[PDB]
Amino acid sequence: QSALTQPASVSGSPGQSITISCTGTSYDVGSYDLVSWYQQHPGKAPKYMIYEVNKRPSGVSNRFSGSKSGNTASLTISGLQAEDEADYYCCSFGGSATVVCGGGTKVTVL
Amino acid sequence: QVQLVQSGAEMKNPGASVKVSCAASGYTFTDFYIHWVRQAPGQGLQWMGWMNPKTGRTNTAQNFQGRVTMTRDTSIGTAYMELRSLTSDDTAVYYCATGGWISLYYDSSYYPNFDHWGQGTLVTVS
Amino acid sequence: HGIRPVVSTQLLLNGSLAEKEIVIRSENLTNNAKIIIVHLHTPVEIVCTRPNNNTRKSVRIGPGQTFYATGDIIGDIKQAHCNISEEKWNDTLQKVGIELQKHF
Amino acid sequence: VKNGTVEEMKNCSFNTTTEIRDKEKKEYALFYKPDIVPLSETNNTSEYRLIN
Ligand SMILES: *[C@@H]1O[C@H](CO)[C@@H](O[C@@H]2O[C@H](CO)[C@@H](O[C@@H]3O[C@H](CO[C@H]4O[C@H](CO[C@H]5O[C@H](CO)[C@@H](O)[C@H](O)[C@@H]5O[C@H]5O[C@H](CO)[C@@H](O)[C@H](O)[C@@H]5O)[C@@H](O)[C@H](O[C@H]5O[C@H](CO)[C@@H](O)[C@H](O)[C@@H]5O[C@H]5O[C@H](CO)[C@@H](O)[C@H](O)[C@@H]5O)[C@@H]4O)[C@@H](O)[C@H](O[C@H]4O[C@H](CO)[C@@H](O)[C@H](O)[C@@H]4O[C@H]4O[C@H](CO)[C@@H](O)[C@H](O)[C@@H]4O[C@H]4O[C@H](CO)[C@@H](O)[C@H](O)[C@@H]4O)[C@@H]3O)[C@H](O)[C@H]2NC(C)=O)[C@H](O)[C@H]1NC(C)=O
Ligand SMILES: *[C@@H]1O[C@H](CO)[C@@H](O[C@@H]2O[C@H](CO)[C@@H](O[C@@H]3O[C@H](CO)[C@@H](O)[C@H](O[C@H]4O[C@H](CO)[C@@H](O)[C@H](O)[C@@H]4O)[C@@H]3O)[C@H](O)[C@H]2NC(C)=O)[C@H](O)[C@H]1NC(C)=O
Ligand SMILES: *[C@@H]1O[C@H](CO)[C@@H](O[C@@H]2O[C@H](CO)[C@@H](O)[C@H](O)[C@H]2NC(C)=O)[C@H](O)[C@H]1NC(C)=O
Repeated sequence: QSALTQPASVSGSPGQSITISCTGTSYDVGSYDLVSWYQQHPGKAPKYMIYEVNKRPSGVSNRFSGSKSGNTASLTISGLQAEDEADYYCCSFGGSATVVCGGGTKVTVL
Repeated sequence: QVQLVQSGAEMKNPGASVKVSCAASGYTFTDFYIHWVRQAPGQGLQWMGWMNPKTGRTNTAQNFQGRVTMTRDTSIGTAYMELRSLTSDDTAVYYCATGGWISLYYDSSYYPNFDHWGQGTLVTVS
Repeated sequence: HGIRPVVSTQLLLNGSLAEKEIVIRSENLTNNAKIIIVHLHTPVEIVCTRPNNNTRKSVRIGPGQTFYATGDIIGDIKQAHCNISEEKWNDTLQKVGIELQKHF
Repeated sequence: VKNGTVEEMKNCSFNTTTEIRDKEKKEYALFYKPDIVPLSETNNTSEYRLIN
């Protein structure tokens, strides 16, 4: 009803770069800088990867990056490995003092 | 160092109400917002609400506004969240996470900066 | 020249600047009951804000005229405040000190 | 405001005459406390007044 939109699955071989899109509306994602990206392995909590479109927390190198243009944002993985197969979730500011998260994207390594 | 401890798994009948707990450590439970999120089995994340643990102000999504209640005890540093009128949709894994920085000068409530996460509680409705 | 009709007490906002030095004006500095107008050569930038996200609600009072009031506060409650740079304000107060010390 | 009080604003409710002058409706508004003065010395602490 109100969740964000993401592609279902993106796949790629090791050594390549993988782009995941996150598309909402003008009031939610196109209004502020507040976009975050989380990575989840099965059987555990999601792991903090990207906050505020392109900034990075501790423990994350330049393997992961982000961008935003208009009503959409994007995660980029450079130098893909076998450990990067996961689910990836996009959360953002959701309008009228709310945050909203969409259905995630399954990354499978070839 | 900073880690969030939740309660055990619960199973209830439909029409009841559940209380998920969340114990804080390291950051003394104040000075950070606390966000409650939900994940159905095999589905994506769903955000349910936030709590300002310093002053008790809580907010939640437009779908959940009649059914969720967030309270806290600051002496031991623990958060409680009640969900009312349980249905077969509501069986899910429930996560407690930190948020923005309480600052008294700018609204840091809607910042989706979930630093540390709990282990999640499975709430089963049958 | 274009005079800004700025309504403000205890400070003067968005006014004209003196050309080369801070100018201190009074009718007579001996009398205590005269407001001493200090005119700064360089301005100090002040930024003011109300952070809480108010809304506007219209109440129809009588025939065809409305009264606009505050509804809900959509978000969290924060403090309305002004900010002045500390180093520049301390420097400005020291300079107002030296051209006050010209008369004392 | 959402399960917590504000220290500056009161949630004042009052009976407005509508555009139909024999009929009235109840309305509410959030007023700043410098705009609001308690009404009198009577035995009701929940009844207030505009500062005008
Ligand atoms: C007007 O005016 C006013 C004034 O007056 C204003 O207000 C303001 O505003 C602003 C805005 O911006 C603000 O700012 C903010 O802030 C915040 C806070 O900060 C603070 O705090 C912190 C923390 O602390 C802690 O820790 C530490 C360590 O570190 C310690 O030491 C302490 O103690 C603490 O502890 C804790 O715990 C305890 C217990 O034990 C308790 O008790 C307590 O309480 C606590 O809680 C800190 O840190 C800081 O500091 C910093 O800074 C400073 C300055 O600069 C310096 O000096 C220092 O040193 C530091 O540094 C940093 O950095 C570095 C680099 O290298 C490093 O190394 C270190 O470590 C540090 O870190 C303070 O104190 C803050 O936080 C913020 O930031 C944030 O946010 C943003 C947005 O939101 C973003 O963007 C960024 O990035 C950030 O983020 C981050 O964080 C968060 C949280 O908060 C998260 O969530 C995220 O995620 C991130 O994280 C991540 O990442 C990182 C990196 O990146 C890492 O590290 C981590 O780990 C992770 O991973 C901001 O900045 C302020 O505050 C205010 N103020 C008041 C007073 O409030 C207003 O605004 C005006 N207005 C107008 C209109 O203008
Ligand atoms: C600070 O408060 C302001 C309000 O004073 C707030 O701005 C409002 O945000 C909401 C979004 O949550 C806007 O509502 C939208 O309005 C457009 C009008 O064209 C509609 O198309 C939208 O409908 C969609 O979303 C609905 C859910 O809200 C769905 O039910 C619907 O089917 C559509 O999917 C939506 O209603 C509203 O217009 C603004 N108001 C203004 C004046 O901008 C702002 O977000 C608050 N700030 C913060 C930081 O929270
Ligand atoms: C804020 O606090 C109130 C009062 O505790 C909560 O509302 C009621 O909570 C009690 C038990 O805590 C229940 O008996 C009622 O059924 C609740 N009523 C309603 C209308 O919710 C409320 O849930 C709290 N949170 C918010 C966001 O208002």
